[PDB]
Amino acid sequence: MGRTHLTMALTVIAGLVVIFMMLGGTFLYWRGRRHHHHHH
Amino acid sequence: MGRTHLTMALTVIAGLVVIFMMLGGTFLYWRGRRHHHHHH
Repeated sequence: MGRTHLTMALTVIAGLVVIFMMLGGTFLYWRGRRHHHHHH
Repeated sequence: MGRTHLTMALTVIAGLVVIFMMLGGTFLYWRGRRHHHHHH
């Protein structure tokens, strides 16, 4: 192992980030969306 | 013999995880705790 372990490690890091970002942007967006029935 | 970049990398991974977990457990917990609508 040396440079190949970067593939797995990279996926883990990216996975978490995408979750925190997606979840945050999704939750906040969803909440606001339902908040107002009219168009933005 | 050789482990330095693991420190920084470890922090990043742990940081994200803690966020996804804390945020999720906090948000869900908060919502359930005070399900009552907001007044502000």
